[PDB]
Amino acid sequence: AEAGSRLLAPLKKPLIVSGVLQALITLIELAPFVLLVELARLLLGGAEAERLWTLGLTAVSLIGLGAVLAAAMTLWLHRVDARFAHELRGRLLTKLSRLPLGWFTRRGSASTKQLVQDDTLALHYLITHAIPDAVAAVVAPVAVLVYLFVADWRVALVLFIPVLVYLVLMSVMTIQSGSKIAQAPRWAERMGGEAGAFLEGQPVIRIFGGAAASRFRRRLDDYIDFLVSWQRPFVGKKTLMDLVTRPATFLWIILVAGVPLVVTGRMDPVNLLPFLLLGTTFGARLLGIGYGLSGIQTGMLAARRIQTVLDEPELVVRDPGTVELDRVSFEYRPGVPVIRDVTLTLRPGTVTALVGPSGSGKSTLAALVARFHDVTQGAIRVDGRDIRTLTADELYRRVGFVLQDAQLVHGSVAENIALAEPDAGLERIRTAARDAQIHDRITRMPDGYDSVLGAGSALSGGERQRVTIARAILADTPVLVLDEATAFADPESEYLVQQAINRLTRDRTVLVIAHRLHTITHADQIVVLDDGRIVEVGTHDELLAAGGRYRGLWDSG
Amino acid sequence: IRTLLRLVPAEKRGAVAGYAVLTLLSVLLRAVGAVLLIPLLAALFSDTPSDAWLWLGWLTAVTLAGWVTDTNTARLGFDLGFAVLSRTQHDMADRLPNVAMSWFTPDNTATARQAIAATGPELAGLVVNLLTPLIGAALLPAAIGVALLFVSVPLGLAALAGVAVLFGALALSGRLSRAADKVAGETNSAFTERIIEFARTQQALRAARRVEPARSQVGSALAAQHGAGLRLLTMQIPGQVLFSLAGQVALIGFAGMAVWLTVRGQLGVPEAIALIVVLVRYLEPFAAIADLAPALETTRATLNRIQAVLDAPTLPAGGAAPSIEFDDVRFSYGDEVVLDGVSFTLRPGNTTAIVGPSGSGKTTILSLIAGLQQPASGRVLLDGVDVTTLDPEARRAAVSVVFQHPYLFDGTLRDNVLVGDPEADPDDVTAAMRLARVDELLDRLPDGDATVVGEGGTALSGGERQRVSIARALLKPAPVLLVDEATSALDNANEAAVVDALTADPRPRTRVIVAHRLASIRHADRVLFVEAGRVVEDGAIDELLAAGGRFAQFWAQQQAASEWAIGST
Ligand SMILES: Nc1ncnc2c1ncn2[C@@H]1O[C@H](COP(=O)(O)OP(=O)(O)O)[C@@H](O)[C@H]1O
Ligand SMILES: Nc1ncnc2c1ncn2[C@@H]1O[C@H](COP(=O)(O)OP(=O)(O)O)[C@@H](O)[C@H]1O
Repeated sequence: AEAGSRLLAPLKKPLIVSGVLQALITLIELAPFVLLVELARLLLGGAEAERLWTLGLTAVSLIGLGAVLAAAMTLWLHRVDARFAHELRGRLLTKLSRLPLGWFTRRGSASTKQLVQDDTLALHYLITHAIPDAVAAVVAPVAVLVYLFVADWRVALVLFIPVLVYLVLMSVMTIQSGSKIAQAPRWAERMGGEAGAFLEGQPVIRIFGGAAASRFRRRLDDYIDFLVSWQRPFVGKKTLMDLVTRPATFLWIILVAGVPLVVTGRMDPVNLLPFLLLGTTFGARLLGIGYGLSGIQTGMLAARRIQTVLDEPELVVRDPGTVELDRVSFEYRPGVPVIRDVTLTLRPGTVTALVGPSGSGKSTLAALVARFHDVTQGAIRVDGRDIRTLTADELYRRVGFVLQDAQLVHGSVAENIALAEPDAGLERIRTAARDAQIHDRITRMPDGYDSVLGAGSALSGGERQRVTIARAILADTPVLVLDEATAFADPESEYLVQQAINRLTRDRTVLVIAHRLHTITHADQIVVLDDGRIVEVGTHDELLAAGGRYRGLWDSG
Repeated sequence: IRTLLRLVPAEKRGAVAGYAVLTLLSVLLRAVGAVLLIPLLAALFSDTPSDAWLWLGWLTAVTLAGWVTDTNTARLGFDLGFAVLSRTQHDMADRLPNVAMSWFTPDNTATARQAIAATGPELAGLVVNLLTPLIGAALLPAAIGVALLFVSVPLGLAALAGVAVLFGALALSGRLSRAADKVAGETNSAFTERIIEFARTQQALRAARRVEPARSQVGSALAAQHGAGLRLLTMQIPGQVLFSLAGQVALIGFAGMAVWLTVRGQLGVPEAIALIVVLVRYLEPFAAIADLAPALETTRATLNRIQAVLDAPTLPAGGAAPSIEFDDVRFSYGDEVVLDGVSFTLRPGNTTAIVGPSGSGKTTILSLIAGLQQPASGRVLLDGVDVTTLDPEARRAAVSVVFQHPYLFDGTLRDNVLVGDPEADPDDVTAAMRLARVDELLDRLPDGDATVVGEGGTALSGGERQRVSIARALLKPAPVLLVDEATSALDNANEAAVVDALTADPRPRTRVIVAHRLASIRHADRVLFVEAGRVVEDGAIDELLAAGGRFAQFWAQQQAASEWAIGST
């Protein structure tokens, strides 16, 4: 892969050294099974006690060395992992402050939580666990096979009989059920979705039942029948595969292969001891290679997932409150326009609304004013300057937006209004709060304006939205972007949110996403989007007199 | 583990007993097949190799029995895996409809989804892959110890005593490795909490021109905290290294004692070699178990999930307008009283409303009369018949609901609405169609009622989906009808359909509503204002509105909010 290799560039050398040291340790831990062979050789030769003392002390030195290295290498690999994961976390930190804002708005992809928290830990287990375990599991069986071949190739070659049978049966099984294995993960996902619908749609099944209750049971029975029809016709295959790998069958095969050789005098008897020591577990070690390679693959998945985040494009910068939009067209993904060739212009201090039930990129069109994404074609200009050329120090003091799902920063509520202007005084913050009609709840909160806020807080959605409106009031941005969904987001707070929005919009240029048709009568220019493009434009009264799509939609409402 | 036994079907007891017997027989035809090496290699390396044939004969004559009994254990394992998969899947799918809805905290729902979905291949290969190797590699050391205690008693006692040492080393190694993984996860998650704090608050920072100071602060914090990640290596150091070192230390100890006995004259050289071979075989199953650990861990997780869903609390059990009564009913979810001091006695065939702040416990009332959750305290009755004591199949024809989330099971409009009473004639379907006003969408929809209106079939807006729900609830012959509140102002025809449901209902049945906006608070007979689960008000519509109570202020606020237009006051 290119992404995983690109991410793990600086760890090319430490991983190679860790692999070499794991190979060394694994070869050391298969040394005493050679020293026992030499011990048997000496006993057959009748060597003196001092030579056996030498061998028995070498077999303690080696198993001390292989336990000192395997804690004095995976102690070094741990701090190497720390020194790389720190430079990856501190790199993703810089990348978060340069991605387009709409990337953070979830496109249905992996969450912000998982895509860093789970993947950095999986990369930790790639570096410190998966690669060392994998090189150990790859170098153990090959070293064993080479040892058994150099000891006695004639007995070692017989070990391929169970291996050949196992591979032949696996090949016979996989080809005989190609359609089933192709269908298997898709069926798993389908029944996962069915379980999701059953669980989420529980009350209808509980209170109405009928078709809904029996649909899950029928689909589950179909899944179980699929599994049974797939696995049940291969019992004779699978059990025969399981037998030939076992240590007992290897033991019997080795003995039946060597005892005729030994008794006939065709091989020195002590050459059979390595096979009894190691070759009896040869089968159950090859079965462990797959687990290690699976661990490596699972780690590389997280490596690629973090790498893709670091490779997305950045928010580039090039080069009285008037807003100008000229022939803008935007696509979330290529070949899928959502806005196409629209055109608009807003006078200073005016208001504009986008209406339509089909969407037609109304939220997308509003978000493109604050450049949540760059327009694929056309341009947007604020006070004559193209928005591409305004850095965040100027852009978002020119354009202070408030969309749905306002996000609250951790800290004092007085600070939480003053992110756009931390130098604001207490009286200024209080006036902004009362303009936003949020002073009441803050006074109700136990510590007043000193009270802390954050992810864990008692403020509701409407209260947080009014807090964000107060923040935007302190920002003092002439151009704005707004979503009317914040109006009816909380019906209880709809009055206060309405007053706050009216206060914010009064002296400032605003562009609005409009859903409810009855909430826009005095706006200076109502707009309607359908088929991802402009269809009609005009005021509320003029559009009603025209008898166009707006009139039909209002009559429907 | 007890649960793995409890998952067995009751019919296969004569299969599980045979499995256990043939598993012990498999163990005692390879454990004896291992100890039989001693007569074999004690002749192979000795002055008389030709004696090997006899003991080789009785080694192959037990390996063949091992093959046959292993096949009969494995085929029986396939059968038991299939018949425990089917049994537990059906037991779960039967349990879940009867599970109380208080259980579906969304970690519980996530685990239930995992148990239902991901456990297909795994349960089919539980005994075949996990348990048979586990038992066959666990009993073999003790079996060899016993068979080498009856023969050559000074050594089998040492082997059986050292089984404790080796299993203790394995258990300690696994425990320390698991704790090491836990600590590594904790430390990694602690370091990067600031990055998630950044990502969540990215919009509010970037629009505030504060993104670079916050980025610098988080970078400084990460650099400051980075240096303290080394000191807690004390538990990963004795990881797999502990088990490997203990195994090889035991190996060399037994080999050294064998050589010491050889020099001391209590054993011959071929016997001392075959003893070493058997004392290597005595260790191999421990390595097999150690290799087998991760499968056991994952299966322990899945069995924990299946146990959790299986033992979830389940409801007990056992045509005019009924009378609905709450006898001082209370209910609690999470760590709060979602229903406090709830009691009433609805006169039959009336229209009633419920109002209050969202999250106050309003829909939970409908859940209680619906029978979705048993009452923690008090009694819930239908014509005096307690819903818990109602018969199971009869309870499903006692109530109807229109939910705040208009759930649709991915059928057509006709198919979705027909839920509740599939036997209704087409004219009744048309009448409910007219009453719910969804026919107005059939003027918009391409294929009429036959159009699929699933989540992927049609992007049906919340008001329109709720209208379909009104049609569905109106169709069935429920003696009790219930309605919830998700009527967004985008669809005023939805409010009109709700109004017709209150007023133009043909059938006689008690009607209860839960309402926020004006159209759904108008024509009821009484209101139960809810606040934090406590019914703070109870009275007529006019009585509460004219008295200037909480409901009056709520109605005034809603009406004033609905009257606003953008661009001026
Ligand atoms: N989270 C998202 N994932 C994928 N596509 C999206 C997402 N949000 C918007 N879109 C795209 O925008 C479209 C419609 O415009 P949108 O602004 O979503 O309308 P609305 O404002 O009514 O939701 C669709 O064509 C869709 O491809
Ligand atoms: N399955 C559930 N998961 C989480 N919370 C629940 C669940 N069921 C009920 N609740 C709790 O019940 C309260 C909502 O009850 P209620 O007011 O009747 O519904 P709504 O808020 O939609 O009107 C919430 O505070 C919520 O925490």
